[PDB]
Order: sequence, then C-alpha cells, then structure tokens
Amino acid sequence: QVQLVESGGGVVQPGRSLRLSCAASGFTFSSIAMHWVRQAPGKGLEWVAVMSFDGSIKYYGDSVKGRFTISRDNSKSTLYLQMNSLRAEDTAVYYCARGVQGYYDRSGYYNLDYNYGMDVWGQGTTVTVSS
Amino acid sequence: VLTQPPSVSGAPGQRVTISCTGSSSNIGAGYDVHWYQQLPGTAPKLLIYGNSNRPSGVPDRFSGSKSGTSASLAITGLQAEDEADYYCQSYDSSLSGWVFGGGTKLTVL
Amino acid sequence: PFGEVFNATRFASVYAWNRKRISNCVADYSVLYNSASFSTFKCYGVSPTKLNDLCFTNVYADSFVIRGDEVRQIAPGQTGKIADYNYKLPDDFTGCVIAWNSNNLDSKVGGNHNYLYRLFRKSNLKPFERDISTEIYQAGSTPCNGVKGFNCYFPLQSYGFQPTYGVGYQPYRVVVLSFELL
Ligand SMILES: *[C@@H]1O[C@H](CO)[C@@H](O[C@@H]2O[C@H](CO)[C@@H](O)[C@H](O)[C@H]2NC(C)=O)[C@H](O)[C@H]1NC(C)=O
Repeated sequence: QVQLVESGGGVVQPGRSLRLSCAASGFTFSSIAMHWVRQAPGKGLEWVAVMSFDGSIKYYGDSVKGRFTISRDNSKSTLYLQMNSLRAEDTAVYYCARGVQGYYDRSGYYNLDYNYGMDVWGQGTTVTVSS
Repeated sequence: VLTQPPSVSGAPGQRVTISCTGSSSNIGAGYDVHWYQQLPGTAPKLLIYGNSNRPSGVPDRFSGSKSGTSASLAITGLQAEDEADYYCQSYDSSLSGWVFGGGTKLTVL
Repeated sequence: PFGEVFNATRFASVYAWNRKRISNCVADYSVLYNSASFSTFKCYGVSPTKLNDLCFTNVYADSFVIRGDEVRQIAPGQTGKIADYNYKLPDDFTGCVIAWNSNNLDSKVGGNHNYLYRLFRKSNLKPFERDISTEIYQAGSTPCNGVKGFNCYFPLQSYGFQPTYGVGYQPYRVVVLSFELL
C-alpha cells in the first residue's frame, strides 16, 4: 500500500523560514528520486526542486533559485524541504511526489535529466504567507 | 511554460482533444510529454506517461500523442465524471528543470 | 559471446521472449558501449565501464521487439500493458536496457502480423515469467469454451508495423541484460 503523507502546514509571516517533512511507506525509498511541486490557489501547477538517488544531484526551479533547500533521509524514509525567507508569493499547496527509480548512465556518468513523470503523489501541505 | 488552452467542452459520447503547444527547447528538444488528471480537491494522478503509455488503472479512452513540438490528447466517449483539469509536463534543458502546462478545465455538458 | 543476440536476424514478439543465458566465456562488454548506434542505453544497478568483475556465470540477455513509445515500460516500476501482461522486469534491477531502432528491418507496407503483444491476461505478470498460451479471455460474461463472439476476446494482438509511421510507433528492438551470481 504505497502512500506519501507530508506535514508542515500553517500560516507564517513574510521573511522567516519553514520545513516540510514527507513520509513514505510501502515501497523502497532508497532507490527512487523525489520531487517537490507546488500549486498557487486556483492557478496551475509548478515545479520546485528534486533530490537524486542518494543526495548528489539537486536542481531547483526558476523562482525558488536561492531561497529553497531540499534534503532527504533514507533512515526513516523521509524527504525534507527547507524554504528560507518566504516571500508573500510562496503560498501554495505543496505536493510531495514520487519521481522515478531511473538512475541510468552510459559511459559511467550518472544523471538526472529524465523523461518519466511523477507516479504517485502526496496529500499537500498548504502553507500560507500573510501579514 | 507550455501553451495550453483554458477550457475545452464536449457533450457525452463525443471526442474532445486537449492540445498543448510547447517551445523548441521544451518538447522539440526531445523530452516526453505526460498528462495529469487533477480532480478538484485531490492530488493529481499520472494519466499518460512517455507520450503513449497508459498506466494500469486508466481506461482505454485516453489516447495521447506527440507531434514535433506540440503534443495532444484525446478523450473518446467522455462521461459525467471527467470534470478534472488536465495539465502537461516535460523537461527544459535551457532551464535545467521540469516544466508544467497551464490547465484545461474540461467540462461535460 | 553476444554477437548472437544484438545482431539476430529474426527477433521475438514480446509475449514470447527468448531468455538466453551466456556462461563459460570471457564477456567483452566493450562493444556494447563506445557505439552510437543505440537509441537508449540505460544501465541501472551496476555501471558501464565498471562491469569487469566476476559475472561469468549466468549473464542473461532477453530480447523482444516493441513499439517506440513502449520502451518506457522496460524500467523498474513503470506499469502499462507491456510491463503487466508481456514482460515485467523487477524493481530491484541490475542489468542494462538496450534499445535501437529497427524501422528498415521490421516494417511492411501492408503490415507485419508476426509480431504480437498479449493484451488480455487474468493477473499481472511476475518478475521474469513468460506466458505463451492462447485462451479466450471471458472478460465480463459467464465464461464459455471460446467462440470469439460477443465479450470474447482473442488474447493476442498484432502491432501492424508500417514504414511511414510516427517515431513513437516505429518498431524498436529491445535487449535487456541481467547478471546474477552464486
Ligand atoms: C553487429 O554487427 C555489426 C556489423 O555487422 C557490428 O558493427 C561493427 O563491429 C565491428 C567489430 O569490431 C567494428 O569494428 C565496426 O566498426 C562496427 N561497424 C559499425 C558501422 O559500427 C556490431 O558491432 C555488431 N554488434 C555486436 C557484435 O554486438
């Protein structure tokens, strides 16, 4: 029974930080890449960050470039996102999405630039920035 | 950013095509286009991956396609439950990130 | 040892794939890479330019032919109608996935009906288990002996490859290695 429960909701102020934990059970967490995706209220979907097979490759979005930090923990099967200095535009519903087990390489060098989408998705932390 | 229409309309039994036009570095670079079914109030589920592969669980009504730099989708025999939105997904090497679509509110008359 | 699987004349359809072991030999592994003739070369557990360790007992090479956009179902996970009813490689995988185009070899203008894929199976396929039977599916009705009438489906379906198809529909030949020891 694959699932992904994530926590860290609440209403915060512009100019401080937060952390978003995300559990994972039922599958092998220590082999599959993991993403973070957010959705402005009523608007479309957007992509934030990605964390690789072990924690070596991290690519960030166009908007969170310099404000976000993603970590992971294969001991308790839990992904982490550290949002630093939240602006008044970072309000969304944050989805913790399972990536793909893809960790291929030809001529040695491993890479994370794939095709495959996000198979199973989380439930959503709805953080809100306001004054 | 992938150009996607805001809303498509179709009576039951008909065939509605949700287009999606991307750039020359988004889809025309050679990365696959996937589609998501997001019901209102529910996390999205992967509808089609790899431009044609339907996973285990989606019925045989969602076709999916890709042609050059502009992919598409097609729903034949659409019923009264397809009220969901339908985004896209791809890769952009010029942005080194994963892009999404814009949203197409499919409504059934 | 494997100028016999990557260069075979007639490839197998995916529902009846040909599991071929190779043992008691010096495996080259240096002609698979340094060659630009592959569309996808994705090796998962062990890396290329490192697999000169002792896998000389039971290296396997599973070969079949599938359509172009169904190459994405030969990864760990990645369910579909190929990785569920035709060929399911497991989650903890260590081999490499190799796939090149075969548009000039496996295409006829009328359509090759020798290639098939099993569309209707009762349960999902286990990791590395094959099924070649031809049994009428009996999807929803009370089952019968099999007359192929109403709600009675033939358990295989052809691809019908053609030269002027799209690149997602052109025939691709896939060879999947698998190493295991004792
Ligand atoms: C399948 O056969 C082709 C040609 O029959 C092989 O391609 C040649 O392999 C030799 C091996 O030393 C190379 O020197 C040539 O440069 C190759 N030709 C080209 C155009 O690349 C191919 O290696 C064979 N595949 C195997 C053995 O897996």
